[PDB]
Amino acid sequence: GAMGSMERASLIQKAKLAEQAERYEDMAAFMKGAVEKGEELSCEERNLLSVAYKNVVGGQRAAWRVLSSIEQKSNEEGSEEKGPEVREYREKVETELQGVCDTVLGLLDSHLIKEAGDAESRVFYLKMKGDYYRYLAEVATGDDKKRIIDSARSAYQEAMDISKKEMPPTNPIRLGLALNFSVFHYEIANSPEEAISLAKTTFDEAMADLHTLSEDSYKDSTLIMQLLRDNLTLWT
Amino acid sequence: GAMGSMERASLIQKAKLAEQAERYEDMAAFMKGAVEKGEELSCEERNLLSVAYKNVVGGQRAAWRVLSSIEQKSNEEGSEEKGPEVREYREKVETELQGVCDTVLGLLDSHLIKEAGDAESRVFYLKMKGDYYRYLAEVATGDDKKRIIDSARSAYQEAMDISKKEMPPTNPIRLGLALNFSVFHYEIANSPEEAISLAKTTFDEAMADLHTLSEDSYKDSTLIMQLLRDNLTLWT
Amino acid sequence: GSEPWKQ
Amino acid sequence: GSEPWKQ
Ligand SMILES: [Ca+2]
Ligand SMILES: [Ca+2]
Ligand SMILES: [Ca+2]
Ligand SMILES: [Ca+2]
Ligand SMILES: [Cl-]
Ligand SMILES: [Cl-]
Ligand SMILES: [Mg+2]
Ligand SMILES: [Mg+2]
Repeated sequence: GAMGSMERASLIQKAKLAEQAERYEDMAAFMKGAVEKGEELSCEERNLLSVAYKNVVGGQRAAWRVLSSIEQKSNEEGSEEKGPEVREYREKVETELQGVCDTVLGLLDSHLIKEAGDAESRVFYLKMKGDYYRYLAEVATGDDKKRIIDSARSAYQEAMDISKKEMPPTNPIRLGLALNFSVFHYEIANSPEEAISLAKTTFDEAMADLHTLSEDSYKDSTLIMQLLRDNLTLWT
Repeated sequence: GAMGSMERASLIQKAKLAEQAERYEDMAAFMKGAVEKGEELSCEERNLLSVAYKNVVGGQRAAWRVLSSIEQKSNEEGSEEKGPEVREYREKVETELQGVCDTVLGLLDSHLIKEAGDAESRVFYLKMKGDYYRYLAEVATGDDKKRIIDSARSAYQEAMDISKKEMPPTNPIRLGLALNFSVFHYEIANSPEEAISLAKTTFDEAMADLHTLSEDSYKDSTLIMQLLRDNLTLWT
Repeated sequence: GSEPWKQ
Repeated sequence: GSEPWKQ
């Protein structure tokens, strides 16, 4: 690995610089190098790993959606034939997106999840696993689509089960997990009622627990609660 | 070259898709492949080449400025020593930026400029040469800094000489050239008075020629004139 | 619509 | 401050 010669602490430091410079591909490469040192990640380090890959794959997803739409229009009734180029380039971006998702899933499987014993780390990594399988599901069209969807669902479900036992309903990781699982239900699993019920219930149980929080924790939790509410407003 | 097997027209088509998807590195690679087919570029194709590389290098410049500033602060009086990592990462981004500039300059030298005979193409490419040497000058600190600055100045000057003979004062290429050469004077050559005089005069000569233009050309020219005015307001 | 990419 | 990157 091209980061094998760099100190773990230097990789972390450079990931933070890359974030400041909005160099998310560099940031992801630095954090991959840090993971591959083999030590567990602290809370801050888990969040740097996630920021980096969410931004990389997020940009790929946006590009893929632009291209897939152009491709869809090209296949409408009165559309002039323009050759293979739109499909080819959509496939290029798709393959690059799948490759990044596979890279993240590979770090989780070797060996982040198996060493994660505390609820905060284990839920975080299972949520990551659900998210990157969800991104694979967004572009899947073949014979493994069902298995990709079930891999996302299974990861999210295991994370939900742990989070409900071990975290308060206002914990930001738990809230973000519920938010993303609700998006999975709505956008991937063709289950809008499940998405709505999960969001509603998550929001209401968090509301009832806000009284226990400091001002700073209240701000963190209510920010994610607002996203649940925004989706409920869109979906109902 | 990895684009050697792709049709010229397909590279152009994919560059346009990449632009729509905001995939500027892909766009630049497609346009480099198109240039390397060896045919001259049309006006539209020259502009695609420029969009692609301006966005790639522009992002590198923004990142470099973030990092260079952090590095400058680290060298202030009360600053704690943090090791070589900020310099290393700034140098990494710098080297990547220089590499892209060298790539563009290489396309211009082999063989875009030598085949460009019409004023619109020749001025366009000489302006490009000035711009990418200007970007090299922004990061230069060593024994060739003076030669890099003079290479930028010389390219801009040759473009100016042709543009003044062969184009009207409202031509958008001529206006953008004068704008960028004025920025060169102000930011690179330590010549703010020259920058101000060039901008002022360019603006006034364009104003006097607007009466000759159609509505659409008037919109194109006045957009760039406003940028000259914005700089004059900042500089005076 | 999904979790913020940064805390 | 410099030319727009796109026409
Ligand atoms: Ca990046
Ligand atoms: Ca452990
Ligand atoms: Ca890009
Ligand atoms: Ca020619
Ligand atoms: Cl392609
Ligand atoms: Cl580095
Ligand atoms: Mg607990
Ligand atoms: Mg003429």
